[PDB]
Amino acid sequence: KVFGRCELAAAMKRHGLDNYRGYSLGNWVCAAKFESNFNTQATNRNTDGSTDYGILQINSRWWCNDGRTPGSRNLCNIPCSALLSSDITASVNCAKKIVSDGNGMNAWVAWRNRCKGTDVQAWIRGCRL
Ligand SMILES: [Cl-]
Ligand SMILES: [Cl-]
Ligand code: NA
Ligand SMILES: [Rh+]
Repeated sequence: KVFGRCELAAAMKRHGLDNYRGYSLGNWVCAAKFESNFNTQATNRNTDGSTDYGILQINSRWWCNDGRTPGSRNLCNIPCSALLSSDITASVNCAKKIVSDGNGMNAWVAWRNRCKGTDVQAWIRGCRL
């Protein structure tokens, strides 16, 4: 599914990301735009053999099992395929574990490089929430 900006903002708010670990909703919408272009089916193969999956490009080296990332963990205890669903539940619940682990949203390189310290409020302008 390719979400609209306000559509994803509303779903992320429903699934409890607004101010989760102190990150306003706009941080999560900005991260999803630059990670996945709001496409739940986005995948990126890394040169290390891991793959990034879904709306928040969650990586198979640590967080999900894809059966093809040798030596990897599965800390969200999910198949990576669950992170590509139209239903953002699995992505959001894993994203909550990632952002809670110590480096906060810096775990998302696109958030660090493109969203962090910017006017992230802009991403929820015009949305019903
Ligand atoms: Cl893909
Ligand atoms: Cl694996
Ligand atoms: Na893995
Ligand atoms: Rh939902």
